[PDB]
Amino acid sequence: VINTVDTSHEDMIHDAQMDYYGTRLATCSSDRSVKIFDVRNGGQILIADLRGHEGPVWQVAWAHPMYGNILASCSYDRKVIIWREENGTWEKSHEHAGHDSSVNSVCWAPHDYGLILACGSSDGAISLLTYTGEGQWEVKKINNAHTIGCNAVSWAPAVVNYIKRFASGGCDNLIKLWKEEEDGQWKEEQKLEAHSDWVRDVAWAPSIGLPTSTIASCSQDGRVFIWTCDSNTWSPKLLHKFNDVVWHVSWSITANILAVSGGDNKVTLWKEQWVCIS
Amino acid sequence: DIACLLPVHKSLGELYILNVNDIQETCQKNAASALLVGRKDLVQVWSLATVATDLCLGPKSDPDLETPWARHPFGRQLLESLLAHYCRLRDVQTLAMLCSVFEAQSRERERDQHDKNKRLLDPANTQQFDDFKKCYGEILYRWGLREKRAEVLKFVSCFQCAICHVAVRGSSNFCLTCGHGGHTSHMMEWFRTQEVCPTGCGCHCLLESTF
Amino acid sequence: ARSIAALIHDVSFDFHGRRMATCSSDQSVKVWDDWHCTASWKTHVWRVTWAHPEFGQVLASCSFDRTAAVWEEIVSHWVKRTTLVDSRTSVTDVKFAPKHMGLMLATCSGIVRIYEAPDVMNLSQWSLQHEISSCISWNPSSSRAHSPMIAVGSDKVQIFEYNENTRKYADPVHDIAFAPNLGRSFHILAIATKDVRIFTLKPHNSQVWRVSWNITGTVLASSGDDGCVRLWKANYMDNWKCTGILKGNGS
Ligand SMILES: [Zn+2]
Ligand SMILES: [Zn+2]
Ligand SMILES: [Zn+2]
Repeated sequence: VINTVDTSHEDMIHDAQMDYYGTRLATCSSDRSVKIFDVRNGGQILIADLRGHEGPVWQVAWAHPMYGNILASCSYDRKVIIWREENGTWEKSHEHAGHDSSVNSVCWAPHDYGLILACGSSDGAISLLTYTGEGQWEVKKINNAHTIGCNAVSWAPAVVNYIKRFASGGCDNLIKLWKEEEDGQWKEEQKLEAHSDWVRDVAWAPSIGLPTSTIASCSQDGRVFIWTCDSNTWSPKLLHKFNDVVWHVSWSITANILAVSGGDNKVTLWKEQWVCIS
Repeated sequence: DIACLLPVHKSLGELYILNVNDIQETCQKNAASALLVGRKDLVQVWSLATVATDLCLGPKSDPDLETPWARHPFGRQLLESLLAHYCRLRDVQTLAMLCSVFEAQSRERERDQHDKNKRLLDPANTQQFDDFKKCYGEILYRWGLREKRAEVLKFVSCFQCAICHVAVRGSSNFCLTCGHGGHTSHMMEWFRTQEVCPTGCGCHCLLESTF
Repeated sequence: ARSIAALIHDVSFDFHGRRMATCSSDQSVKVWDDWHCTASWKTHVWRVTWAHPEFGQVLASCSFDRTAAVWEEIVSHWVKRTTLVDSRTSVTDVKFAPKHMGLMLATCSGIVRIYEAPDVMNLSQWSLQHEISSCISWNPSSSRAHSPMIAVGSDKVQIFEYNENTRKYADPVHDIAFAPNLGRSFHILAIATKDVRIFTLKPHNSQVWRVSWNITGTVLASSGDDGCVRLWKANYMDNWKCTGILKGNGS
């Protein structure tokens, strides 16, 4: 169906991620606010309006309800504010400002790994806020992650302890796949370099059990690359060369349909060669 | 809402049933549910599974007794081909549900090899089947059918009561503030009307536990 | 009256009176819980009586094979965690002790094998903490001023009380039953013999059979060879009097 949700924002929207259950929608805009709507049963109810950022908010990401309904937001103010429910109202439970530049991407770790928030900032460093309990977060910043600055971070589904890995896409014209060593430190495992411009979004395809890890990335040049791992070997396959800049890429729940949104103010859905559905 | 573009349907997940006690009955119920939904290929696959999962086809302990139905082409080869086709279609729901249905039923080196060959699911590929089951449970949790998710995940390879004064061995509710508790049904019945602790300690257990 | 479906050697209620244990003449004991047989056991049963529910749904069976089987709750065909087969002679009856005195079972064969289980959760071990050498009756008194007492009948009633100072217990009779006290200062004794006898202990015209006391120990049911289950009760003068006659066949 169609659920036209009036954003009621004071500026242009930047992200819109719905909750895990598919009942609540959270959006962010340049007005330095992140108001969380309720879109249950085709409605537009403002559960809570949040204003704690000193600048525009780029991306938001809901957390798994198994660790509670928690929303994290990364803004231009080089600070990441983690919002949590407290007796039915949203409040800023924790704030992280360990980056010297604006944080552009935040994505919660898979529920199997735990409650880890991977923040990718433009300073070139990535920080992972691991929840140690009792309202205490442990930050293991990976300094100098990107040559210029990381613009996208995407976790990978739990595949076999757990070999925690995620894909980072920044302005270094390449994608860095980070692996969590047994000691605890995070080091790059493999570097993927096929884009000719700044990488804007990376989205690891959710794994359903197929022995094939799939990575979808988009860059500033307008090219969308699909990476597959049949080994740690990745063979990119150019999905399409869009006319304008491509902003975000998102996989389906079964990782068969990829949602590609670019600067042409259009949204395209691609299904497997890759053929557009829209 | 673009669920029509996905290989997983919420209606199919809600309509599916799981009972390890009787596999043919659950397979027939799943076939009926697929017919109600309208997916003919699911109907054919479920009827084939209904036929191929009957207890009359039980693998024998002795390898020399007969050829196990898994080694029969309509056994593992059918199931392997169906799993490959549904992996190509990326149908997580059907893959995991079929794996659960077929796993519910399920000289020394020769005996071990025979035990390996008598299973309609690959003993060396159980990690993939467990991954399918876990991912389908994740999708069911996404939909909200927690009971269905728990039922599917069951096939993954990996004090005295203060009301009736009967020893409690099963489900029990205990208040953390005061410490008096008993049978779950007894507490449900008692607290549906009153709000004071049955032991008489004066604790308002509803205001002390609920949240 | 209502002849519900079921030769039952002995039929007894549990504490709640919602489940009935019946010992058939074919050496079988069934838990007839509209009483429909919900269990089958093949026993190893002269008498089958339940235990207190807080101690578990334990049924004590006294057999003629010089043993006193105790079938413990393991859910249906209950598994014998314990087997009190140490009795030299056949156990005439097996009646559990009152819940206040712990898990004790009496098998008045004459050796009163009072088996005690220190571990309530693990009753598989039966310890003959006491052994005093037809009918076994337990005193339901739980008073601090009333010491526990064990009664033994011979086919004629002797009450052995576990004295605190020494920490040790110290017409043919068919069945002896002690009425529930409910705070009484005296005990009423009912003994099955050629004539029904009632006696007070204050600190059918034939061979009688297993008479029982109601939950309050006021109305009495005494059965004998006459085939009629006569109901008895007290009177305005605090004396035993007939209160009614019930027909076994249901007439
Ligand atoms: Zn209490
Ligand atoms: Zn209870
Ligand atoms: Zn309480």
